[PDB]
Amino acid sequence: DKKYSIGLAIGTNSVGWAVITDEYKVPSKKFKVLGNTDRHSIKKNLIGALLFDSGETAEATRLKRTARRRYTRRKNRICYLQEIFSNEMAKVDDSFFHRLEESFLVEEDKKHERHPIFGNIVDEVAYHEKYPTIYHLRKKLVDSTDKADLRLIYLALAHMIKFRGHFLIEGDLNPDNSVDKLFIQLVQTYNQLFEENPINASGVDAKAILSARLSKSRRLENLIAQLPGEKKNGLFGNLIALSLGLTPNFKSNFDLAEDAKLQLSKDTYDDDLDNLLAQIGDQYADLFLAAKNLSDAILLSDILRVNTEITKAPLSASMIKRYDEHHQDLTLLKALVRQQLPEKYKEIFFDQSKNGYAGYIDGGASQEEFYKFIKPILEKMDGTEELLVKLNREDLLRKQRTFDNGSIPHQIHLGELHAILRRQEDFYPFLKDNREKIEKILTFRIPYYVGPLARGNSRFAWMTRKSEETITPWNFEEVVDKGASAQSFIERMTNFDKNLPNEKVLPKHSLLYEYFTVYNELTKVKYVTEGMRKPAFLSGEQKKAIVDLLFKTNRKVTVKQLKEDYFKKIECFDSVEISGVEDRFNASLGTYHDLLKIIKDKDFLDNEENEDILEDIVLTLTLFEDREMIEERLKTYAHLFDDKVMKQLKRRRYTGWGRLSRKLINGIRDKQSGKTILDFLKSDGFANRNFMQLIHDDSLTFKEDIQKAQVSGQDSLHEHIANLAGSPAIKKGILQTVKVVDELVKVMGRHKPENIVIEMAAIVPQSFLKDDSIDNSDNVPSEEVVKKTQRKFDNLTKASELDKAGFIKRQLVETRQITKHVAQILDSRMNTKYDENDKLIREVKVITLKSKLVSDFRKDFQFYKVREINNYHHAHDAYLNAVVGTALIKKYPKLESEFVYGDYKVYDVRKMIAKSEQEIGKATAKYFFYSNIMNFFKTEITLANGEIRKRPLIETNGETGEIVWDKGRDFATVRKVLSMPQVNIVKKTEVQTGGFSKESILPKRNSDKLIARKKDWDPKKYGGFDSPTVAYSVLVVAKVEKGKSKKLKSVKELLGITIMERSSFEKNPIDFLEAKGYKEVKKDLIIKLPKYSLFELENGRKRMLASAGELQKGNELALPSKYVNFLYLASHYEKLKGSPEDNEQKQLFVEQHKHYLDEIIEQISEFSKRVILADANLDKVLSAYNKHRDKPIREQAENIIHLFTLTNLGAPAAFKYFDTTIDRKRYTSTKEVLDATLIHQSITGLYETRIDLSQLGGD
RNA sequence: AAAGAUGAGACGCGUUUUAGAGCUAGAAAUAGCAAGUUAAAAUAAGGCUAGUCCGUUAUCAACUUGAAAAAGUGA
DNA sequence: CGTGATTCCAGCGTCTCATCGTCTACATAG
DNA sequence: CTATGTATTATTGGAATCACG
Ligand SMILES: [K+]
Ligand SMILES: [K+]
Ligand SMILES: [K+]
Ligand SMILES: [K+]
Ligand SMILES: [K+]
Ligand SMILES: [K+]
Ligand SMILES: [K+]
Ligand SMILES: [K+]
Ligand SMILES: [K+]
Ligand SMILES: [K+]
Repeated sequence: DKKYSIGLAIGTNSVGWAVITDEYKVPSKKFKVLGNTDRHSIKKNLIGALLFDSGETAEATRLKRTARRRYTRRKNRICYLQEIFSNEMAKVDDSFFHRLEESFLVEEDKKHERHPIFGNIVDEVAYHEKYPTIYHLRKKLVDSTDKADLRLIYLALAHMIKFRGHFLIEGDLNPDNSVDKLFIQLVQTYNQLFEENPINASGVDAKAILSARLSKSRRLENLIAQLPGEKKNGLFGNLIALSLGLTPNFKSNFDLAEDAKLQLSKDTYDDDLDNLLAQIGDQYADLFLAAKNLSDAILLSDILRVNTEITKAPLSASMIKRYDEHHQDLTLLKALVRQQLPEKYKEIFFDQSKNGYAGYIDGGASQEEFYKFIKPILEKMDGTEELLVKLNREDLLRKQRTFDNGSIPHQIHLGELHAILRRQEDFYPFLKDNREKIEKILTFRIPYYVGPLARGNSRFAWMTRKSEETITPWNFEEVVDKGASAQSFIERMTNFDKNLPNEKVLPKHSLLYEYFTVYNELTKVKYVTEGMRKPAFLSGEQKKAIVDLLFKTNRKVTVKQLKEDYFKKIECFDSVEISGVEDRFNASLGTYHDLLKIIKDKDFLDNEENEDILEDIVLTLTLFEDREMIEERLKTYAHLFDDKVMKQLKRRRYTGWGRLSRKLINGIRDKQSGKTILDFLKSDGFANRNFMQLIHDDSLTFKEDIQKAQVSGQDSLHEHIANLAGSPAIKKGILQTVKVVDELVKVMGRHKPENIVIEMAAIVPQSFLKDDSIDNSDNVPSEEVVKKTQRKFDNLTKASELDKAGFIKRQLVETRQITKHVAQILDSRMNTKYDENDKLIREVKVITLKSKLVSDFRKDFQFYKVREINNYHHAHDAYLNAVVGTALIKKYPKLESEFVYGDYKVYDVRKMIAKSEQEIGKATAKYFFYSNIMNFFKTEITLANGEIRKRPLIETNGETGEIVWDKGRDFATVRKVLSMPQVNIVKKTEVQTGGFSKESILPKRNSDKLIARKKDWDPKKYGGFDSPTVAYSVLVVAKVEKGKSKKLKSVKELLGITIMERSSFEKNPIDFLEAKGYKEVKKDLIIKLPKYSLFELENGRKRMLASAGELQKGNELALPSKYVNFLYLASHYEKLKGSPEDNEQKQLFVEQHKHYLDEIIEQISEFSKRVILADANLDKVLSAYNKHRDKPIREQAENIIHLFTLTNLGAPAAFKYFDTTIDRKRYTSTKEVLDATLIHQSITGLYETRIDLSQLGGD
C-alpha cells in the first residue's frame, strides 16, 4: 500500500477505475465479507468499473412545472369570470355553475340534472339543434341584437377566456388590415418616397403569391420574380421579407456601417425601428409601418377565410365554414361510397380500429392518418376531384379544434368577446359595469420578468410586492413592483465576483470597471529613453496625465499617440521606447465618450460625485430592456438633465457584465494604507502592483479579507460539482469518480497514489502524427511528385520543425475544460500542504489523457476492445490510461506542463526536437526527434516506405535513468491484466424517482390495476392511470389471512412501493403494510431494495432487481482475450490503417483460426445453460449458427457480436442473427430471489455484505 | 455565432367521463339504416406554508454511534 | 389455479424572454 | 495550472392474452 497509481475513465454511464504498481501490474487483496454467509473473505483484483443510469436534465421537470402553473391560472381566470357572473346567474339559474362543475361525473354520482346548460332534455336538444357548435353561438351573440340568455353569454365568454390564443403580436389588431389592398398601399408609399425609382404593381396578384401556404423565402422569391428590375436583397424586397416574417438587414440598402437587423416578431422591434430611423430619418416610418400592416394582413388572411364585412366574428364564421364543408363533404362521401365501393362502407364509418372516418372521429386516428387512409379510396372512385383538392390542401372534413389553431392571436378572440359584451351590455347592467374586468381577465398576463406570484414559499420566485395582499388581473400594477421584479429577474442570473461571493459584479460598461481595466493595464507599462539607464514605471502623476490627455480624448489610445501626444508633448522626449503595450491599449473608456456625447458636460463626468449617478444610469441601461421601465427609473435624474438629454439617455442601452464587483475595485481598503485597489492602480510608489499582485500580497489585508469573505462555504463537494458548467450526466459521472477515488484511497490504508490519470469520453508519416481523418517521398510527397480542405492542401504543398512541435502538442493536450475542472477537483482534494515558500506540495500528479492515446495504443499493440461482449472495456480503458500516462510522464518529464495539472515550467519542444540528426538525436539531451510521443513503445518504427528505424527493447529516461518501458516484460503484463476474468462490475443501485405512472388516462376498465385520477373518481366508472413506477421494493415477512375463515398464513414476498405510495409508506410502514393486507409484520426484517439490487442464486447465477415483479441478468460473460481479438479482426475485414502486409497477416490469422467461431458459440452456450436460462432462445441461436456455417467469416463474426446480447448484463433485449429475430426472454417473477443471497456492494464492489435470505422466514 | 445548461411567461392539441332523446324490425343475444366535427370538467394522487405557491432535476451499498446533520468500520 | 410465450405500449408540438459557459491568441501578474 | 484585459434518437418495465399443464 506504498507506491501506486490510479487510472480513471469517466463517462456518461460508467466510471472505469484501476490501480497499478511500479511494474504496471494490478494488485489483488483479500477483502472481508460481512453478513450471515459461510464466506468471511474474498479475493478481489483492484480493477473494475461502476455502472449507473444516465443523469437526467431538469428540462422535462420544468416543462411539467410550467404546465401545472398554466392549468392553475386558467382555472383561476375561469373562476374570476364565474365570480363576476355570480349574483345575476343565481337570479337566472341557481345551479348552472354546479352542473358545469359536475359534468364529468356519471348520472349516478351527479347531484343535479344531467343536462349542463338548461337542466332539461328539451331545451338542451333545442340548443344543440340551433347551435351545433360553440362557434355558432359565438357568432350569434356577436351579431344579434336581441337580449340573450345569460347562460349562453357565459358559455361564449368562458370558451373565449379558457382558450384565448397567443400573445406574440404586440398592440391591437383588426380584420380591416386584411392582402391585395395593403400591398397596393405599401407600393403607393414606396413610390411616394421613391418618385425617381417607382415600382409597377400591375398584374402582381399579391393575395395569392403572399398567401400561398409555402415557406417564406420561397414566397419572397416568387414576389420578387414578378417585379423585373428588383431584387430580393433590394429595399422593396427587404420590406416584403420583413412583412413575411424574415429578418432582413437594411444596412446595404441605406448605406450603413452598423448592422440593423429587423424582425417584426421580436419585442425589440419598436426600439429597433427608432434606431434605424435615427440613422435614416423619420420620413421612412410610414413605409415600415405599412410593411407591418402587410404582415398583419398575411397572418389574418391565413387565419380568417371569410369576408370581414358581413360579420364582426370572422374566426367563428371560418369555423362554421369548416363545419358546413365537413357536413357537405361527408354527405357526398357517404353517397359515393354507398354507390361505388359498398364493401368498405362499414370499415370506413364503423371500425374505430381503422383510420377511416370512424377512427378519425371516435378512434385515435389523426387528420394526417385519416387523409393517408382515405386518399386511395378517393382516387379509386368518381366525383372525388374537389375532395382530393381539399385533401391535398389539408382542408377536407376538418374539425374546428385542431393542431394549427395555434396561429390565432388573442386579439381575435378578444374582438369577438368585446362584440358580445357590446351587444349584451344593453340588457345586463352588470356586464356593462364589468366589461373592462372581463376583457382584462382575457388579456392579462404575468410578465416573464416578474415570475411566479409567490409570498415567501417558492424557490423560483423573485417578485417583490408593494402591498401584501392577493393579486388579481386588475390590481397587478398596484400590488406588484414591476421595476424591482424586473431588476431581480436579471440579477438572479448574473455572476458574483470570484473573490467576493456576497458582492454583485459590476456592469461591463461601468465607468468604474473601465477605469479599473485602463489603470491595471497602465501600471505595468514601462518606458526608456536614450538618457535613462533602466525601464521605469509610470508614476501616479504620469498615469493621471496620460488618462486625462489621451484616454479622455480618444476612444482608442495607440502607442504612437502615447509616444507623440504625451512623451513628446509633455515630457519633451524626442525618442521613447515603450513596453507593456504593443500597438494600442486594449482597454478604453468607451462609456465615458458615449456619455460625453449624450450629456455634453465633461465636468459632470469628471466630478467624482455624479459617479454614483452615472453608474446607476448605466445599470438602468443594462439591467432593463423595457423602454417604459427605463424611463421610470431615470425619472429620478430627470431634474439633473434636460428632457432632450433624458430622451437620448433612454435610447442608449448596453449589454454585458464584468468579472469584478464594486467592493473589490473601490470598496475594501488596505488597513495600513487606507487605499482601495483602484487607488493602488492610480499610484503605488515604484512597485506598480496589479490586481493579482495586490490580492496576493501578504503585506496587504486584501488577501486576508478575501479569505474571510469566502464564507459562502467553509463548500460542499456536491456544490462545487453542481456549479460546474456541463451536462448533468457527466457531472453525475464526476461525482461518482471522486467517490471512487476516495474509496480506493481508503482501500490502500489512506495512502495517496503517485499519479491519477483521467480520460473523459500516410501523406504525413504516422511517425509524425496519427491523423486518419478525411484530411490525410519522405516528410511530404516530393517536389517532383507535386509538380506532376485548406489544411489538407497546405500540408500537401508544404514541401518542418515548428509544425512538428505543434503536432507533438496536438497529439497530447486536452482542450476540453470540463476535464480541467475534474483535474482541479481531484488535485485540490489530494494536494493540501504547502512548503517553506508557501507553495503547494504536489504529492499527487493529476494527468489528463486524450482517448486517442489509448485507442492508438490498443490498435497498435493488438489490445482490441469489443464493447458488445461485456462491460470490462471500461475497466480496461482505465488500466491502459494509468499505464500510458505514468509511462509517458516518466519518459518525458519536461512535458509535465502540457498534461499535468499545476503551475509548472513550460519549457517547450523546439529544444527537445532534435536537429535533422536522427542517430545523434537519441544520444543527445534532446528528448527525441520523431514526432510521435508514442513511438518509444514500439520496437520498430516505419517512416512509410521500407526504411524501418529500430528502437531498443528497454526504454528509459535519459536523465534520471528510471526504467520506463521494457518491451520484453511489460506487454505481457498488459495482456495478463486484460485477460483477468475477475473484474469488479458494479451497477449503481438507485431509488426510482419521477412521474407516478404512465401519463395515459385510460378508459373505464374492470381492473384493480387502474389508478384513480381524483380521490372520488372510481376508475371503473371514469377510467384512470395504470403502470406505476416502483420507487423500491420491500421484503416483507408476515402473515396474511387465507380463505373465508381468514386463517393466518406465513408469507415472504416482495411488495413494490410505488413512487406515489413512498411518502405514505415511509411515514408509517406498519400501518401501510397492514392496510395492504399483511398482519404481524417483523418490522426489523423489513429490507429496502432499490432497483438493481444484486442477488446470487445457484451455480453463481446472479440477478438484479428491475422491480418487485421482474429481474435482470446479473452476470458478466468473461470471454478470453484471444476470442475478443479474433472477433475484432474477423468483424473488421477492413484496412486497419496498418501496412498492407500487416493487414494480410491479420487476415491470415483470421482464416487460420476459424474454429474459434464454434468455441465462442460453446462459450456462450455453457454460459446460457448456467446463468441465462433461455432454453428456446438458446436453441434458436444454435440452430441459426448451424444454418449459416457457409456464410463468410466476417458476417458470422458480426452476427456473433450481435449474439452477445443474450449474455449481457442487465435487461434482456431482442437481437438478430442475420435475418432471424430473437425476442427477449424476460424473468417475469422475483420469487426465487427471496431465498437467494443478497449482495450489498460498496461503490467499487471491493467491500461486500452477503445476506442469506433463506434464513429469513416465519416457518 | 450556435449549441447546451438553467429559470420565467404563454399558445395549440392529446386523453378521460358526461351532455348532445338515435329510428325501424323481430320472441330475441341482435340486425339494417341514420348520425359523427361540439362543449363541460380533470390533466401527475395531493401538500400546507393557503400563495393566482409547491409537487417528475439533483442526491442514495451494508453496519455503527447517531434529535436529526456528520463521521467512523473491513490486508 | 398457475407458468411460459407472445404482443402491445408508453403525452407532444409551437412561441416569447433572460443569464451562464464553452472555445484560442496575445498581453500583464501569482 | 490560476486571475484580469483585448481581440436527434430506442429502451424496458406493466399489462394483458392465450396456450397449456
Ligand atoms: K426542472
Ligand atoms: K409542453
Ligand atoms: K393541481
Ligand atoms: K437516480
Ligand atoms: K430519494
Ligand atoms: K403558438
Ligand atoms: K394550454
Ligand atoms: K331485420
Ligand atoms: K404529466
Ligand atoms: K451501490
